[PDB]
Amino acid sequence: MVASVSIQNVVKRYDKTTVVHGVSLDIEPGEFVVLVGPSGCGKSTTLRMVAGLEEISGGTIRIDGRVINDLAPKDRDVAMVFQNYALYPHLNVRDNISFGLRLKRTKKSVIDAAVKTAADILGLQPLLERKPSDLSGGQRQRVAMGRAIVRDPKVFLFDQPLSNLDAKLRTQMRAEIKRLHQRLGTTVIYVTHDQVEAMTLADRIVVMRDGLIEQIGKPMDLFLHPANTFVASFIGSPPMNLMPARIAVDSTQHVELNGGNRISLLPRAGTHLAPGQEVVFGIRPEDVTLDGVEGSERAQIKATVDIVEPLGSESILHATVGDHSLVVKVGGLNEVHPGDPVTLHVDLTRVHLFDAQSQASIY
Amino acid sequence: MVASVSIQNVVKRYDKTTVVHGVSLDIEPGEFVVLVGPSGCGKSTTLRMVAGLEEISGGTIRIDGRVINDLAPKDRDVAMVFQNYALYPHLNVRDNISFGLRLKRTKKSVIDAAVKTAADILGLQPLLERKPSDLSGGQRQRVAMGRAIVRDPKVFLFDQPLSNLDAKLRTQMRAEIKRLHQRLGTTVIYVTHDQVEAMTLADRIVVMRDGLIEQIGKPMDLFLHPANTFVASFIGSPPMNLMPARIAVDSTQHVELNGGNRISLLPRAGTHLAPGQEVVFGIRPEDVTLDGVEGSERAQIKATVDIVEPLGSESILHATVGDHSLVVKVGGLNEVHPGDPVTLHVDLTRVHLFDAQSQASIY
Amino acid sequence: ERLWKDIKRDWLLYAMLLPTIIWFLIFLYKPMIGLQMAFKQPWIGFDHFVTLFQSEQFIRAIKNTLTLSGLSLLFGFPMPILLALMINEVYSKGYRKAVQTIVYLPHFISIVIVAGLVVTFLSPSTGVVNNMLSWIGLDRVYFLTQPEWFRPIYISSNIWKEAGFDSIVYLAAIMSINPALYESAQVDGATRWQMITRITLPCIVPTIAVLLVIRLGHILEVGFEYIILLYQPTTYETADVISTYIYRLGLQGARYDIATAAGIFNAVVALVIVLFANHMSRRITK
Amino acid sequence: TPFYSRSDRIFGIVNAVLLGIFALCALYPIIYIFSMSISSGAAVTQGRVFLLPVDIDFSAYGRVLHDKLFWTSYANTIFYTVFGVVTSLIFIVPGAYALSKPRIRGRRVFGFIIAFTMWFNAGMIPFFLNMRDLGLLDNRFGILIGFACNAFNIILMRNYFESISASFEEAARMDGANDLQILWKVYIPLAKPALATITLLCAISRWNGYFWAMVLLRAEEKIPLQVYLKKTIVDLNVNEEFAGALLTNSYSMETVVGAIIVMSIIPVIIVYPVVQKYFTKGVM
Repeated sequence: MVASVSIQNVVKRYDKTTVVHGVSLDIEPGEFVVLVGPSGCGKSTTLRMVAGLEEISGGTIRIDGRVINDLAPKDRDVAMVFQNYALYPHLNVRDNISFGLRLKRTKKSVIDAAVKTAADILGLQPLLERKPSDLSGGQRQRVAMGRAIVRDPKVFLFDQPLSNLDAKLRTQMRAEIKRLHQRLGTTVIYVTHDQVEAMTLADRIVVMRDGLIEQIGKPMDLFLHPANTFVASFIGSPPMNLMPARIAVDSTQHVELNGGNRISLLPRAGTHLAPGQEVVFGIRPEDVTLDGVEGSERAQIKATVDIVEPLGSESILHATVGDHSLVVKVGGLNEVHPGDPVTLHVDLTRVHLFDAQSQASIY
Repeated sequence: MVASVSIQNVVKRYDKTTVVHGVSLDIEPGEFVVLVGPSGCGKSTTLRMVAGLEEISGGTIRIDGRVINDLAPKDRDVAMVFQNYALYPHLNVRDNISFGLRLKRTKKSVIDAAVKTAADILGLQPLLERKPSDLSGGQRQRVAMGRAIVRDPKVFLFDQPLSNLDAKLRTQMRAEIKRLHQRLGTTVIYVTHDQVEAMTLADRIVVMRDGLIEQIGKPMDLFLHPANTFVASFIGSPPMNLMPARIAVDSTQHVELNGGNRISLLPRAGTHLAPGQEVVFGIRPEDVTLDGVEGSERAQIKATVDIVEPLGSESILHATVGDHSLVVKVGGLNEVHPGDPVTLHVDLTRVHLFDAQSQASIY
Repeated sequence: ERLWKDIKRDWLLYAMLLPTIIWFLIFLYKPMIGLQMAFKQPWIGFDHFVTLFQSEQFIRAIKNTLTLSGLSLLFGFPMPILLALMINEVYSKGYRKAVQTIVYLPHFISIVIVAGLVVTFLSPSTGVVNNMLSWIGLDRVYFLTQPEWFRPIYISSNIWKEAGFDSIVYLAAIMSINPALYESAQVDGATRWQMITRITLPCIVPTIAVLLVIRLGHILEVGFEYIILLYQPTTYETADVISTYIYRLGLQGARYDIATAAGIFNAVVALVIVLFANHMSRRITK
Repeated sequence: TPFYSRSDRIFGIVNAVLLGIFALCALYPIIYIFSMSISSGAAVTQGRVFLLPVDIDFSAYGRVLHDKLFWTSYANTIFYTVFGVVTSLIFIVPGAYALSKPRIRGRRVFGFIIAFTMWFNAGMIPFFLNMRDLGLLDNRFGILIGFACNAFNIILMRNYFESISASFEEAARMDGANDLQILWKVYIPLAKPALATITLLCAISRWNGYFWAMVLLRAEEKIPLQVYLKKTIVDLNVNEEFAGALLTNSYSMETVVGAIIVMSIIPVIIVYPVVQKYFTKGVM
């Protein structure tokens, strides 16, 4: 019902190809945890291993006290919502949801109370007798969820559920999912290639590049304090500004980059930066402003504007410093006539530094 | 080269099915204009009619002084970038770009000079002898663009060019396109189902629902002053809050909605709205803040929180008033522990009102 | 180990595969055992090979075999491709549909009926063909007796029957090309003949290559059931083909060993010519 | 779509005409014998027809209608087609389903076994001999089980299975459904298009099948049409009975032949629309 799943040194091997390298994760009961990363990573492979659709080549994983490694998907007390339309197009909606349960138990199982709930949950009163052939992709994915929640498992499994859905739909289902977990509360593990769905839904986020596991933590931890330049570049609405820089004259005070520009640094304890150290200077577009309303003095950089893309009440500014360009998100709808120089003001507290070799979070 | 295209009462008819309803548009020379709307609209059909890939069932369209209605695509002085990979997978990249010009040949020097330019623009020099079979979708679409710009037409035609590309790629190409128009400057008409690309790239935006033409204007005009509830709901990063409301006691002063809430209104002369009039009250999520607008002089909306989705340094708040819910974008994270009541503060200047029958912009 | 673990999982799925495997073993691979018939009976053998090597009736059959194989490749194979192109260029919708139903239909007409259609059409003083010649004063010809007319009568009847149904594949291939390739070419001002040469055909080449190595696979057995029906004593010289020669001796003549051996010579070369086919195909064409 | 250039418009017209000409050539023999079958013996015997029926009299059909072997042999093909297909389906459809899922050890070698039969065959005689000592000669079931599995029809069926996302099977397994019950409940109604192209190719193969039928069969009552059709339609040597019937009737040999092949191809002309109706439903 509400259960904890522990994953210990789980590794999957195809031919010689050690796909996942012994990722270990412990999941609290009732917790919403999201696997997220680029493609060709074991995000799905991990999920599938939990479900039992793929064999465990090493390590152990268990739900509560039950070790499910040699178990069967039917007996694993799990339910899965697949990426592409796991509903059978011939059966009616009512029959599709109830499918797993009509294999065995009828007459004393009642089934009507359970379907009533799930019907009430996604709100499919008019759709009970309908067919997948005349349903929307979102409705198809909704009833697909009904299939899972009618099973009443210990763990919910999601493999890129909204991926095939349109953008307009993604924002609706995403609200509905978070809302659903508040209503129900069953333990759930969630897989996405989309950073957005991770930041929103998850209690904890775990990011995985190329079979390994990059970091774990609350949404704001990964956002505020990324482990490396990858975690830094992945999350956030625009990408964080990753350009190379150096140290030179002094260490804990000044940091200079290619644009013949120099930035004073906040002391931060536990820093230990080396003078002259090769480094990349990260900053977020929201943490960069124009000429400066307030300020000022030693907190900024000088640049020449490449382009400005008006979006909303906000606007996307592309400005060029050195051989590299940085992107700043400016608030408003004013005038940024491309080609002239401009002064940008960096927030000193939100700056991030990463070593060039040891790609990890120095500052 | 730099030319003006005028479209006058152009209408396309399939069987009896009058797809486009006599849309009329005049395009300035060197202007970037974007067609945008939902699916199943004549956005593409209009574009295709310009190209000459589809017949004109009525009305006339002309480039400069040339009436192209009965003309041929070859002689129309136009070039088109299609949605799906218009490049031939057998020919090499160099041969694909130069393809149109080797139809009549006429020299291997003349075509050789032209590709040099286009290659330099998009950085297609190292990829010259490569093949579409080993290229990225963005690179494929890049060389596809090279094909167009090597023709040196009077008008550029784009049919959902970035639609099949991934999100990460869309933001890169979108910058490159705007940047390209600054470099070159040829007249261009652009088609998208994505609101974002419209707001960014376009000098003027023309929105089309179901064959008709909904509105024309600069990006900020459609954003600040939508013609109807559709234009209002379409553009903007989140959707604008469209819930129903009324007038009652007095007119130009107060407006009340279903949440047992009442909003004082700014006078805005030339409005002349009637008391009791059925209306829908629009507001943008960025134009709504929390209780931190200090004590609420005008007696703002009251609400109860549904869910809160943390995104970036910003957060998406779902709050529930009456039978309907409104979405406000708050900068922060804070304590918004869902289920408790909350006070939201509406910006009075940015409010929008639309009649229930005449779906258009009253306020 | 691994194996035993899956075999329990897939047992039901592993079940289905067996009867199909049983069948192929029994009706296909088990007769392959009978290939030892190269020794009449008590073994040998390899001699009747040199006897099959020397025959004036045989050596012409193989001489006729690869001969017929040439014309079939020349006229027969490219025609459905042609038909495919000719259909693809047809506007007017249903008119094209009408052509397709008409042209495809003869495929469903039985080969023995086709043969009958030939003998009743080409019969002297009776057959409509000869009659139409007498109308314009071409006199009359007895077609089935003349060795001169045998092959032209065959390949023309074959393309009547099968060239339409074979055109479906090529037609279906050129329908899979995204219009963007054509539309962008029309924008550059390509012409219908320019298109089919520079894009349509090149795009369809992987299809025509695959179908060719299949066509070459059966290239020695071409026209078996047709020939065996219609070939007269006078046309025995030109009409007789290895496959026929094999039949006559194997079943009719009841000589097994020398046939089965002559069967090998036909089977190996066929297996040879498809290998030389597949190589040059995959290699040069993708 | 958009018309225009002369280098097209002219080309486009001469294409439709040439294709039209070819189309008429292809439809010509079919309307001929249809008319010739209806015509009168005396008419066909010299100058007439060429397109339309002439002296009618409808007498040739009466002969074949009272021919027992004709109707006997017709029945045999209907038997052979119906049961022959089903025997093929039962041997192929599940067989390919197994061949589709690449969790099978034999997937490599079993595929080779089947597919190898394509490009190399034991030959004519060894097949016949194996038919002999299997006791399947002159036996209907021998014809049915004799030709059921084709390599082509298998790998085509496995490809369509493989083409289907495994998520259906996976979802079924998560719900507890195991193998064969997955095949029948979901994968088969999903496979209807592949099912079509197969049951069709096997059908026509049985209906128009001639050689191995007339070779493996002896008893005339087991003969499947086209075998019996061979005798009357091509060989064209007949009993004195039919010769005696020629003068007392006024139909001809040719007119009878015409009527026979007409009655022979009607069910074929019948399934063809069924065939056509079948493939363009959007099938993957």
